Amino acid sequence: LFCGSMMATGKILVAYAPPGAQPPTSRKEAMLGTHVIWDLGLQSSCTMVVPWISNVTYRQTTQDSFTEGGYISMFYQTRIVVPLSTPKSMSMLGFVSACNDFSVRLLRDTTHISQSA
Amino acid sequence: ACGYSDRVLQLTLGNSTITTQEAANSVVAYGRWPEFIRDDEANPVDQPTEPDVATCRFYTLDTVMWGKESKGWWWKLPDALRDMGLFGQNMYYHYLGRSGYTVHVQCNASKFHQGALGVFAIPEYCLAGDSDKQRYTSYANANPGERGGKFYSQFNKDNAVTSPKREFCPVDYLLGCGVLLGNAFVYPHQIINLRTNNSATIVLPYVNALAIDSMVKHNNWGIAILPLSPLDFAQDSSVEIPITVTIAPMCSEFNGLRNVTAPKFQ
Amino acid sequence: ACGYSDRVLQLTLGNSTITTQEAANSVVAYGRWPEFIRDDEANPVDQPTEPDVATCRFYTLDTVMWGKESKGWWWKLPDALRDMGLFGQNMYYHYLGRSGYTVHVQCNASKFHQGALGVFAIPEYCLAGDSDKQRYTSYANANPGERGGKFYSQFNKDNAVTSPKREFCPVDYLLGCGVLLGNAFVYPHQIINLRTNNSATIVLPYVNALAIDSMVKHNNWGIAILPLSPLDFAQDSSVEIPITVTIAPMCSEFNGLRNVTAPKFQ
Amino acid sequence: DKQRYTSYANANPGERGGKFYSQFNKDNAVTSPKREFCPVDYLLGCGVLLGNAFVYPHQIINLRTNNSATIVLPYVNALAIDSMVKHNNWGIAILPLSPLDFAQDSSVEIPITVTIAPMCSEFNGLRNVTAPKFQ
Amino acid sequence: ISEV
Amino acid sequence: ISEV
Amino acid sequence: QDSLPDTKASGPAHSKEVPALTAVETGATNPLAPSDTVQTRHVVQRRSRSESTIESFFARGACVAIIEVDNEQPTTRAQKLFAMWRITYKDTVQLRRKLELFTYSRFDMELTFVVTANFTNANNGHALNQVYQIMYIPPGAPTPKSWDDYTWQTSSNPSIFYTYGAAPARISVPYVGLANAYSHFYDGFAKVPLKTDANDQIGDSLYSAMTVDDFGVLAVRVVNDHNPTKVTSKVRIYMKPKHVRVWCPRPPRAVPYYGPGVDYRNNLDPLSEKGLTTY
Amino acid sequence: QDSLPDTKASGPAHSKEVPALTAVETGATNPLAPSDTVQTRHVVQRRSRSESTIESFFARGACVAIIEVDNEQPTTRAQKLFAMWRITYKDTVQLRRKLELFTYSRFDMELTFVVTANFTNANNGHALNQVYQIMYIPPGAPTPKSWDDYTWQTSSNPSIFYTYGAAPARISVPYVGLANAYSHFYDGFAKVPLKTDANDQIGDSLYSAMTVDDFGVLAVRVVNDHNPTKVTSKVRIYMKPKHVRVWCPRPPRAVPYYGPGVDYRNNLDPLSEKGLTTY
Amino acid sequence: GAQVSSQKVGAHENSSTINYTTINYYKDSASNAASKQDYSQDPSKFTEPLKDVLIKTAPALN
Amino acid sequence: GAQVSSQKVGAHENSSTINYTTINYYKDSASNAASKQDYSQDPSKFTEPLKDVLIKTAPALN
Ligand SMILES: CCOC(=O)c1ccc(OCCCC2CCN(c3ccc(C)nn3)CC2)cc1
Ligand SMILES: CCOC(=O)c1ccc(OCCCC2CCN(c3ccc(C)nn3)CC2)cc1
Ligand SMILES: *C(=O)CCCCCCCCCCCCC
Ligand SMILES: *C(=O)CCCCCCCCCCCCC
Repeated sequence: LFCGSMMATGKILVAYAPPGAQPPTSRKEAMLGTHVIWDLGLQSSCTMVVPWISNVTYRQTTQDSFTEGGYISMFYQTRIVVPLSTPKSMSMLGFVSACNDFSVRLLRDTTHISQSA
Repeated sequence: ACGYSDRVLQLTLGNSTITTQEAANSVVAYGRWPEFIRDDEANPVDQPTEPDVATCRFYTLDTVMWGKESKGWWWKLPDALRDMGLFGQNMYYHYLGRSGYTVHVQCNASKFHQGALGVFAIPEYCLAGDSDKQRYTSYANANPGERGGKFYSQFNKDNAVTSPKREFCPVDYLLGCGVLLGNAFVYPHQIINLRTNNSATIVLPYVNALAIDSMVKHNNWGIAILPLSPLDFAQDSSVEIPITVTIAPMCSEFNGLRNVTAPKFQ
Repeated sequence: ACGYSDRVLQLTLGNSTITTQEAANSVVAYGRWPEFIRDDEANPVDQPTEPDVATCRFYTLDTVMWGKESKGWWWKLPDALRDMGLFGQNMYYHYLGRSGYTVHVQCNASKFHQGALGVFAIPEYCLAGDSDKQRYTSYANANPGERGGKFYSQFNKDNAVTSPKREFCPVDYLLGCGVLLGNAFVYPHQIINLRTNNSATIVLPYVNALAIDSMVKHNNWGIAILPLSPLDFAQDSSVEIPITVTIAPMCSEFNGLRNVTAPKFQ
Repeated sequence: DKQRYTSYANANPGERGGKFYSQFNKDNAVTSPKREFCPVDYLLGCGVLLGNAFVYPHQIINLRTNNSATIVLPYVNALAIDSMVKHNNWGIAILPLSPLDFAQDSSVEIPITVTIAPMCSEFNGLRNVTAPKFQ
Repeated sequence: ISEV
Repeated sequence: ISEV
Repeated sequence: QDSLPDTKASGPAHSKEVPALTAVETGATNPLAPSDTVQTRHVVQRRSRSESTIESFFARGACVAIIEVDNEQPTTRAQKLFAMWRITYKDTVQLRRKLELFTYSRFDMELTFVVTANFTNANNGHALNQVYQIMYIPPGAPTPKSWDDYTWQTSSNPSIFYTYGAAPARISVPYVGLANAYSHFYDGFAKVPLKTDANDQIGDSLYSAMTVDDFGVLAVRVVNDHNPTKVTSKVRIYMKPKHVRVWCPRPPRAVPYYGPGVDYRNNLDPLSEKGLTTY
Repeated sequence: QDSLPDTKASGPAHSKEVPALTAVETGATNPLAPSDTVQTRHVVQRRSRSESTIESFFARGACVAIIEVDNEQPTTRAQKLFAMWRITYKDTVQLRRKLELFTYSRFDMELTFVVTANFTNANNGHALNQVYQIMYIPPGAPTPKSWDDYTWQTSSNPSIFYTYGAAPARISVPYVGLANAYSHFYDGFAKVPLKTDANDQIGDSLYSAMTVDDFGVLAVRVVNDHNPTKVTSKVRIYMKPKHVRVWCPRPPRAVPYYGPGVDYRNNLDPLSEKGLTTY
Repeated sequence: GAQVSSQKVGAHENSSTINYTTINYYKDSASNAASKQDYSQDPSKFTEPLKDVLIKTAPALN
Repeated sequence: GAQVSSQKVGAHENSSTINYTTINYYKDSASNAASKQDYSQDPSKFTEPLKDVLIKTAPALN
């Protein structure tokens, strides 16, 4: 979500690289993977789908190189352009959710809560 | 056909009409329109009071100002409307009351202004408090009425053990209740992003574990408004624009009539 | 119906998607969509390589900056894409290759910015050179790759007879090839006028005297971008905005496989 | 002494291939370990006996009988597709079941040439190129 | 029985 | 039952 | 069949339909599938959401309480010859957080009791096998004052008589709520302060608290008369919500619990440090 | 019927068909029967291969682990008040070799737990019967630091509560692999070293190893509070692969195992001495 | 009063549809085990609570 | 839901076809015992993996 002023324009590239190569440090490398060139305008928000591309049928929820998922990166395709009397710096908000093919298995306890003695 | 749009709406309830030329569609919480208690779900046996147009209409609360330092605002329902005309009278003359709501949040600015408000409708919005003392927030403090309450960037524990303030201390990134704000989006909501829209419109059903309840003892819905992205304009480091909240009770019905409830708010 | 528009487009090829909210429709060069070599037009008898999604996708070249002094930019195809991923590998491992292209030129600015870019797709864009010496531009110089070449406001003859630069000297009002720019409009084209649109989208068929050819020896299409009207903003006499060129090969097929071509580019 | 320690660069000889040994010489230099395979021939380089390797798909080039061997291989794995850079699916092992011999010349030498074709090759998950460090 |  |  | 939707084969696109662009301000999540923004093949999808059904998510016995009870000589100072526990899922954190992903719930409950015991001191002879009484005391019923007073007669209250060493005791309880659903959260009070009140203590209630006793207590005792030697016992209660239904989703608890209400006190900093452009 | 083929009556032969001669270079085993090279009578064959079916070959409970746990006073030095075991068939050799006659497998698993205990010292009084908790901790879940910390609340992890002296505990587990089959062998790595890496430790993996935790651990503790006197207990885990399917046959392990991989170290000499012409 | 249903067979022996039998022994439904055969539903009330729900290929704001 | 099959009778009493009955008590197929009635197959994929499989009375090499 682009939370800038309406007079502000811009083009952004958001991307996804499936695992196995050097994590993208430049737009040039990022371009070669799955990507969306977002154009700022009346439709405030842009969605990039990270397609299920995996060797294993199910990945682990824990960190693990054998079941790793790849890299997400964002770059300026052109740049943010504003007119005069307009704020030249602004916030971008981001959201994540699962597509209808998403599924999970083997119920476990979360590391995200605990109680002391 | 003709020229109809998502952005342009008219809402009319009772003798009140709202127009908006810059909306971002509208939300119906949980996919449920407000409805009356059906006979097969009824519990108090007494013939209900249904005040209709006199209570189911648009009451505008006092305006708040959004500035660069604003951490957030919150309201509870029915509490915010407790003094609003005949709705308030019906609420206090009856042991029981149920009501749905149309919530309309208003904030306009300019093509050169910037910022984004998250508007959330939370069922049972239990807030955290002041102290070491658990579940100690007083009734008068839990209930700000029309005035509403505010959010804070951090938790300052009410230290004076001798004469405790007994207030809520709602920290913004914890949604004032120990969870993270980013996940508040699972609640019925809209966003007022100034480049995109003037307002938010959320229709709320009556949500509770019971078909009807004491409106004076219990709030059903909480309206939380937070700056997801801070207000900004040109270079003026002290910008300020108004936010106005307007609410309408819907399908309001009351049971258990007797003398009026006069709560001590001091 | 619903709300569809000339201005809002989505282009998807392989694992790449482009969105544009401010387009001026799109051009299909000569009314012809890219297609594969049909059996009744075929010439090399060997089963072709058709890499499909791995090569027919959106490769973004290095961005150029448009400023008040910019005279123009030019690119050649396939040359600009010679190092682009698997397309480049296929191009150099095969004696023969044919491919069509979707060309997407990007340049956004603001309601208060001004200027107009002419974007032209030229079949066989033969350019003029440096010298007294006719047809002398060297291969390495005729082929800038992704980098592209530039235009000039006037012809400066490469004077050093002893060690000739062997470069092109493309004068802008002569379209770098001895004709007048105003007539370049007979070529497939679009205009990016900043008050009207962010981008240009031109779909190109394979155009040549042959059904297929050496991609390393011969460029089929030339992309020439010139400031028809100069960049301008408010009063800031040194404005600069980016122009980004993104290109996708379409219906790519290759013949004559063997060891890789390694051209000397020094 | 170190279990499961063979380095990636050593596990992967590329076109060059690897070799077998008549006996196990333990890499002794603890300070700077070679991290290589030590495949002993009669143990099929993996702790089993060579004579039972015949349960694997195979052919024999017996010089009096034939010039060559031709084995067609399916994709075999626990998954329909996988990382080719991380995991090898098939291993080709060539061993002298019976030693080379000619007339009386105690130093005979003849060439063995291996030619391989990929079949029904398909790829998924495109992005920038993998450049493995092979040094 | 109720076979479902 | 399922007698096999 | 409960398998998920098959992925559809999707090709190139040059059109006026733009699924990739949207407006989150509306309040809606953009319903996109991979085929909307990339070229996809056909996948016959066999995966299923069977283990994430509400029943499956809660279908497990969670430790909600450790009740300690002693069997020893009745002396004349504060002892543990019997113990009482207010029934709640809130003395423990793990199940509490799972249930609290939801505002309202409905379910039957399975209680399973694991009972362990041991000898306190080096030696005073031994102990014959113990039988434990777990009596449920509903709000209103007479509570025990002594380990063997008349209340333990249990003529109408439900009691379990557990024999040590036997398979862990188990019972099932119906949906017993006063409302049509259990409220995991109550933004309200049990009393309202009124202007006409004498002291202002009269109308004072705990915020978010409903009834005083809410569900009652479990009273535990060792029915055996004391040996010379003391035996300490612990009753571990495991509860499982079965035939579950839940309403209105809530954000998960992000910081440590501070008692029965939503209050927080410390470790309000759940998020690690990570550089914006660091994978 | 599953009986083998009957032997056919076969007589003398003087012909151009030569079944006795072949060429093993082709890669094939010569399909001969006794009737192809000798005169045979008719035998109505009743024997069957019923006990060598894959299911039958693996249908037996094999000891894969001995987990030792103590119940005693919590002192302040490294104790065994609880223990953890990485689930694998590889800490033992017997079942490992049987499964390793195959490259890939698929099966459900039956775990049966035999629990024995005894007194450590001459005498400090005695112990009341113990209850053991065996908690499965899937990769990712919080691991226990102490014998009675919150992790043992087991609200979502599966736990068994075993009572000493009861019939040996038993559970069944589904096919839980991330792939369509369990790989008994993996000629590969979990990471690739890349030219662009900072240290070369970053891309380093163990050869033949897949995931770090692979299947998780079983955490074992005695739920009982400690007696004065110490009790040592051992949990013996027996696993049985049921509803088995196997792919790609492999030669049996001929020399002793050296850890989780195919590595060998010593006793590389499996074959006895025997004279070429000695029966 | 026996109840018969089909198991969803994950790993299969080298041996089709397999069944299991259930009988309730108690009068109170609370005493019953869990069926675990449960119906799924639309995320819509959560993912798209709009008055005028719009189609994904069209502009969200019109 | 009772399942009935014939036992392969090895030693016979001085007393025909004998049966046994099976009932699955659990919803998860993993919980089930082993049927042990298993189908056998051709060694061919192992013993004769040839492109042109030849008949045993003919020359292996032709
Ligand atoms: C906010 C607190 O927790 C809950 O919301 C909550 C917690 C538990 C729950 O179960 C209902 C509690 C009352 C039950 C619990 C135990 N009961 C019995 C009955 C008999 C015996 C012998 N033992 N236990 C019968 C009544 C229902 C709701
Ligand atoms: C290479 C290692 O060994 C294996 O390949 C291998 C070994 C074992 C095997 O079983 C799966 C292992 C995970 C199972 C094992 C034990 N499980 C449980 C679950 C609950 C309880 C109480 N106790 N045990 C559930 C998960 C599957 C594969
Ligand atoms: C329906 O259930 C009729 C068929 C009954 C078959 C025999 C059931 C045996 C178990 C009966 C349990 C009775 C519990 C009081
Ligand atoms: C099919 O099984 C119908 C016939 C059932 C005969 C009685 C079965 C008695 C055992 C029932 C076990 C129920 C397990 C929950």
